Amino acid sequence: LLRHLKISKEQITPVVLVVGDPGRVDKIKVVCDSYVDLAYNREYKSVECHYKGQKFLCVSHGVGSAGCAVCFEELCQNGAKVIIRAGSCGSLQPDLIKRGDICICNAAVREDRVSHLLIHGDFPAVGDFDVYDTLNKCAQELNVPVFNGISVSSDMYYPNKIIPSRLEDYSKANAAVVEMELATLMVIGTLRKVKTGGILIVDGCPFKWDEGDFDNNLVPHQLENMIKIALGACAKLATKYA
Amino acid sequence: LLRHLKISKEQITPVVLVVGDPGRVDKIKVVCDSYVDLAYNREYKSVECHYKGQKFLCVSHGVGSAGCAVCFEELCQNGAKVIIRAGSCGSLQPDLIKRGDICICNAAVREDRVSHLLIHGDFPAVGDFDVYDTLNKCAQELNVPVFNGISVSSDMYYPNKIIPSRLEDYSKANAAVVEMELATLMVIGTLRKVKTGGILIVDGCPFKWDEGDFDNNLVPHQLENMIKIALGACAKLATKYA
Amino acid sequence: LLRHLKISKEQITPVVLVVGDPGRVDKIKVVCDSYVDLAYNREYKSVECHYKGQKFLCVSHGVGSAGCAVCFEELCQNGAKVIIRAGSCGSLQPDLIKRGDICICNAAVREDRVSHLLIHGDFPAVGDFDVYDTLNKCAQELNVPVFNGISVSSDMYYPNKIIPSRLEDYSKANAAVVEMELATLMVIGTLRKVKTGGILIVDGCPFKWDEGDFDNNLVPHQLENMIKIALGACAKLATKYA
Amino acid sequence: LLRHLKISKEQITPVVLVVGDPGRVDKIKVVCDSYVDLAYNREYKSVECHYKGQKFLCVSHGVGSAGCAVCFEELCQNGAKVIIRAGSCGSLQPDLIKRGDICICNAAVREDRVSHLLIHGDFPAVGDFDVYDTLNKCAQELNVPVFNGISVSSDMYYPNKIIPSRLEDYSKANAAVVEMELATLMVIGTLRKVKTGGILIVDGCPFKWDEGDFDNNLVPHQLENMIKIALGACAKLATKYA
Amino acid sequence: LLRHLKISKEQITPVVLVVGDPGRVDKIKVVCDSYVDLAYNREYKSVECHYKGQKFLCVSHGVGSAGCAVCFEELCQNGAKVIIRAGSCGSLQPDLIKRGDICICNAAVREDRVSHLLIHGDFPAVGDFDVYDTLNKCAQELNVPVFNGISVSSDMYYPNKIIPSRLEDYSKANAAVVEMELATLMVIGTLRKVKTGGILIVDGCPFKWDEGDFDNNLVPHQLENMIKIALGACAKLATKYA
Amino acid sequence: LLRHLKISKEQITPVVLVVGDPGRVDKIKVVCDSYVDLAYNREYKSVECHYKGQKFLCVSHGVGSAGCAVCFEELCQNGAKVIIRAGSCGSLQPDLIKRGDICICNAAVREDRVSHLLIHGDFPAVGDFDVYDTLNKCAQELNVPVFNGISVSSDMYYPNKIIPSRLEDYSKANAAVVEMELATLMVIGTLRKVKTGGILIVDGCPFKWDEGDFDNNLVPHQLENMIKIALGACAKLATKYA
Ligand SMILES: C=C[C@H]1CN2CC[C@H]1C[C@H]2[C@H](O)c1ccnc2ccc(OC)cc12
Ligand SMILES: C=C[C@H]1CN2CC[C@H]1C[C@H]2[C@H](O)c1ccnc2ccc(OC)cc12
Ligand SMILES: C=C[C@H]1CN2CC[C@H]1C[C@H]2[C@H](O)c1ccnc2ccc(OC)cc12
Ligand SMILES: C=C[C@H]1CN2CC[C@H]1C[C@H]2[C@H](O)c1ccnc2ccc(OC)cc12
Ligand SMILES: C=C[C@H]1CN2CC[C@H]1C[C@H]2[C@H](O)c1ccnc2ccc(OC)cc12
Ligand SMILES: C=C[C@H]1CN2CC[C@H]1C[C@H]2[C@H](O)c1ccnc2ccc(OC)cc12
Repeated sequence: LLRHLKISKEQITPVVLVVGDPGRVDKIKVVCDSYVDLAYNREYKSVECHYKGQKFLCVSHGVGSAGCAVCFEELCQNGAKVIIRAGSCGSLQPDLIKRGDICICNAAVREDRVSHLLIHGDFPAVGDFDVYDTLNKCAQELNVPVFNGISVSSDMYYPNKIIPSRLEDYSKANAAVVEMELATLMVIGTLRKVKTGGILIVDGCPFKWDEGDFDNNLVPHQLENMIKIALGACAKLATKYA
Repeated sequence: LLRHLKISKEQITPVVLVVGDPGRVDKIKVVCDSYVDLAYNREYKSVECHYKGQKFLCVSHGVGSAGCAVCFEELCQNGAKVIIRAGSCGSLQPDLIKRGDICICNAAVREDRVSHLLIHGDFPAVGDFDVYDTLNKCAQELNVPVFNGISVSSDMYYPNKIIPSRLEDYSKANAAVVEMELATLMVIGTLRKVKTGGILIVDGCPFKWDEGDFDNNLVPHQLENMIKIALGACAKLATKYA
Repeated sequence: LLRHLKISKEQITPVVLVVGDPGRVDKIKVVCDSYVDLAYNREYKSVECHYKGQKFLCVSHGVGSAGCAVCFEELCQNGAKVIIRAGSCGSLQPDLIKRGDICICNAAVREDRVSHLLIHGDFPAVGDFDVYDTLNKCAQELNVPVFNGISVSSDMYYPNKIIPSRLEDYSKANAAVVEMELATLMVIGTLRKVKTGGILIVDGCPFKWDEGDFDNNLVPHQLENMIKIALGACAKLATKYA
Repeated sequence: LLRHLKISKEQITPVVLVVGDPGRVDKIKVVCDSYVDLAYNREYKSVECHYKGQKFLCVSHGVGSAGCAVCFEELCQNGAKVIIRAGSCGSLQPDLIKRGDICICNAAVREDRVSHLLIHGDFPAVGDFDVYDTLNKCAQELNVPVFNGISVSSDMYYPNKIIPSRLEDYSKANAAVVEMELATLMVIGTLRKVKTGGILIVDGCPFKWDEGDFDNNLVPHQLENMIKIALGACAKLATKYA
Repeated sequence: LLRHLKISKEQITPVVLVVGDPGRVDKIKVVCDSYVDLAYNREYKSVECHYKGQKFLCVSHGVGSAGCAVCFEELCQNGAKVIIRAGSCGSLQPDLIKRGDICICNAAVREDRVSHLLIHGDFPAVGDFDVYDTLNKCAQELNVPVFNGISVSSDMYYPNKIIPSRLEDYSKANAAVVEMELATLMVIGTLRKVKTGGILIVDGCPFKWDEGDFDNNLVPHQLENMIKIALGACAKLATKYA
Repeated sequence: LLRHLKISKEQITPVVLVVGDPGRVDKIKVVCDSYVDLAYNREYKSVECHYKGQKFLCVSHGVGSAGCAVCFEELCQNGAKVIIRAGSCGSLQPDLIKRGDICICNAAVREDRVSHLLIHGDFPAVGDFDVYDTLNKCAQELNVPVFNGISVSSDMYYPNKIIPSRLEDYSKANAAVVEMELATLMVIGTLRKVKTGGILIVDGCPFKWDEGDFDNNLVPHQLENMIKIALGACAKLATKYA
């Protein structure tokens, strides 16, 4: 079995959907055509999903870059060819990107440490074009409007008052949203020859937390739509390996 | 309630025992005199422990620095005065520190990113003396031999072959062991005026993974002893606030 | 007029093709349907191209990031909406990417300085999806095989023997090719809300310069094909603004 | 003889008290039971102290990290097992830590360069627990109140107005005091398997130098008390090797 | 021939005058006693100048550090012993250094990337004394007042509003002027055992661009004087090798 | 009085000769025409020298950058206009620069920390031309051969085996010699509008310490010659202010 995911090597499928919360895996599996529970160790919950005639895993990665890298590395080392992250994020453009909007991301800010322990900082955190295109084409089929943009993947959720957060700089640089894992996924994927992407639902705006605008309200219909897009994309991408 | 731990603010006790695996919380609570299950959200499982006449929380932090910082910040922001981490680690001194040995750590290598987003790199990751002394005195009472030393807290579990891992440098520098969260705990604690410490059980040696010497075997009697020391210390420290 | 390009502000078109060598501008204009010479100052030669019913500039940027940034900034500040770089590059994968092969790049290594004087290093150098897709679809129409991949954009052409070149690290990281300007273009474009891309012809392999495998032979038919793809893409993208 | 200290190798004792000013060595020796003058070269004055039945050296290190490292390295290379620094420092918490207060430090900010030329910045500057405990227990025996905390060891005494001093950041981070050598001592000690500590007398507050609150007044009774604590600790620690 | 300069190796003279603009080479050659056009490739224009009985090349380097390094390396690799840059620059001391003033520079700020890819940042960008002395003595002979000082060689011409430009810091540090290539020249020269210098004409002040005080007016008589000084110096230095 | 030098402000002369060892001040004063002892505090010994009709101070700075900066700042803040350092150094070119050779330095490697706490790393550590010229012209008058070159000013005297020393890199970069203070002097001088220089006697070669080639033998006649050159230069420079 995989060292920490505890799934057997034979159970790794070419396409894998990753999400942060183990609870979310259980909410996703029930919208599929069927599923098989595989393993649950620590924050890493794994389920084989069957959807639109195809088979792909759904696996939880936990909160944050160092914990997710364990997950991503084990998947890449054991046969995953495509990894899509579906997650939540905060808006960095509060005039234009609002609660419940959906972002399909192509690139990310490497505000982690593990990516830098693997490759020099100059190297880009970028997703695969094809995966990105597939996500966007599924959103278009379902008539679900989306945003595209760069995510800031930051290891600091709660800022302090000594070293300024770089969020406002990145907003000024036209980064769309903020989350905690996509850059890490993208860099590990490039290093390991695994295609990656990301789709995110907006939940709040960090620049408006002092007015209670937190990440505490996933708009249920929007969340459903994102999950449909994510599952759709997985199934289409899975067709090529099947 | 706490934003992500989902425990009420009134339920935060002055002493908190933190561990990585939510499963471990359930294995610890049953050795206490009694417990009350509080919350379980994502990888964060919280239980109020009653032991030796005192009351303290036990909370899981997940794998890795960015995820644990969410936990630690919420505890520090909402009344925790003392936080002890009990965890596993890898030996960096394989001639002297073997499987199942126990290390009580006073300081850590800041091979994360969140600590650096809070305070300049020059700042030390150090535990509180008193907590460290309390842990050591509990180990002495129970006649459990221990090691003391510095932990390397690294965000990279799986190294690649491009950028060398710094583990061998840190071994040469006399770091004892390697894990993934203690530096983060220590720096947040200093910033927030919360006393911190760490006790760790050795599980393998990264320098001998090519010969199967992994972190996959917690020596059961040694693990029990460490948990007894950790609970003992918590109860003693809790007496001062009670 | 533009401060250093010396073209009038009214002459900036929404799509601009950029190339390094002022000589190349003169070789490109003659394959268009017609052209108007605009300005030539320093290494910056500007010509208005007419191709497939559309109008776009072709402008030389010179060798290297700091010099090209002057060009790119003036174009972005004065109305350019899309900038495609067509250039030469060296292979970083000599088993697979050979002389005369064509690469359509989506992202780049920021081994410059100007990008870092504009935005933190963690920020990705990424092209626009749409531009990348347009280039690839033009190559497919013309039946011209291409490679896709990340470019290392390095400010050092001639390495010395004291500080190792990072080319081999980036090859190991799966970077495809090496050139000198694309990262700079990409970052300025993101900062300025200008869509960017890159198409490159392989000319040699730096890892085989000790055996004379230099950047001194642009395969003439391959160069023609790349230029056709680049012009094709420009014309298609120009249609949206016209 | 030692290369720069000029003391013979046979004269190095297991415990060594270090101080900045060669003049201070002469003021310390006369409070001991007896002494033997050993060497005086450059700013490095060495005297063998006899106190409470034990024998330990007292050696001056000069002002600043690079000069003190020469001293510390020679002592560590030639048999020193324990090194305590006794020095002066500035308050970083002027509401709570006043002129003449005494701080027993456990850790330090590495705002030097030599420590970084020996080991990566992430590594902590931490003292030995036992030494720290011994100092604190001697202060308690003598009924001398003390502070405990982190020292900022900075190579810049006189700030200029271009690059902000980091003192206010470190004050906000709960650093207690500022001096110039302790981090250097601590890191060399960890690297060389030598136990280290630090005791410091407060002399001024850098944040109030514009109002004349300089380091120009060592409160004589407080200085005596600190020196008594330092000598006491040395003698107790020396007992273990004797 | 030289790889990118396209001049033959036999045509490299011991002294070389370098300038940014290929147009400037043509304006310089006509003030010499005679000249021979050698090559023009990309932005690199080369002419053999005959002046005061001596022979030296004049070669254009283009805008910016990465492009100029190609030029400088090829000259240093193929026999150049002395390289003087004559260029334009911006004032960083607008009270004292005005439009058209002439600066003979001895050292430079390394705000590039190629110098850092060749040697650690701590290493100084410094010119040769002798070259500097020769320039100053030629200015004195011709009765042309000059300034001496440090140049900031920055790869960013157009600053943005996210990361502050360091120009004001360097002004406060007593840097005289700003340009884009001298540091690069100086470091390559030291690495290659080639003597270097720099003479610059002031054209504007970046701190007053918001009031139109741009680099768009080379005072014609002052420019003539600088070029006379530069040619004078070249001829004197050339005498030693002839 | 000066805060730490303890000399009165009225006693600061426009030219100051600085040396590391307080003992050396006493050996220099006796070769002057006469002297007046001024102050001796810590490692800082100050004497007013009278030589060739002029008056200048000689002041000891101690070992290392952070300690010397206190000295240099106080001199620059209180009227010093010219500061020459005379010191010892190690050869980085053992084939060409031998024991007892004399180097007159124009620039330095900033391998300290205080310079970086005052100004960005890109800024050069360079001496004043005039001072350098004066030193060289005094050596020529006295028929004393000298070397000129860049000094590596490093805060680490005793390297360890974890992080490689940069000495060999700097040797390859054509640095001549190694010492511990000149860069610091040069940067403080530029910041404070004080002219600086450096003259150094070679004592050993760090690359040959494993064969006993230490800094433990100042060739007495060569040392005399250097001191004569240094005093000569001071007197000439002092004439301009007198
Ligand atoms: C327990 C942690 C959770 C908190 N937020 C939702 C999912 C988990 C990670 C995080 C997310 O990255 C995110 C969403 C929305 N707004 C955010 C704002 C800031 C941010 O900083 C890293 C992360 C945000
Ligand atoms: C799913 C992750 C787990 C893997 N190891 C056990 C607990 C979790 C974190 C990690 C631990 O830090 C650790 C223990 C033992 N040897 C290790 C060796 C290397 C190491 O690198 C960060 C971490 C080690
Ligand atoms: C005068 C400079 C030219 C030299 N090469 C061709 C175009 C200009 C820039 C460079 C190009 O980036 C490139 C092409 C092919 N192989 C290369 C290998 C190394 C490289 O390093 C920056 C650049 C390469
Ligand atoms: C000649 C130098 C002396 C000056 N101060 C007293 C002892 C020597 C070092 C320094 C000390 O670290 C110190 C004490 C008190 N207040 C300080 C404030 C600032 C500081 O910055 C490094 C050092 C301070
Ligand atoms: C096309 C580029 C040109 C623009 N300026 C004149 C010559 C070329 C380079 C630059 C010069 O370095 C310079 C001169 C005057 N003022 C300047 C102000 C700022 C500056 O920033 C690098 C460069 C300046
Ligand atoms: C107590 C310290 C002394 C030791 N050496 C002589 C004077 C003082 C400083 C040092 C000098 O910088 C120096 C001279 C000769 N060879 C050296 C080799 C290495 C070096 O590293 C900083 C310094 C050297």
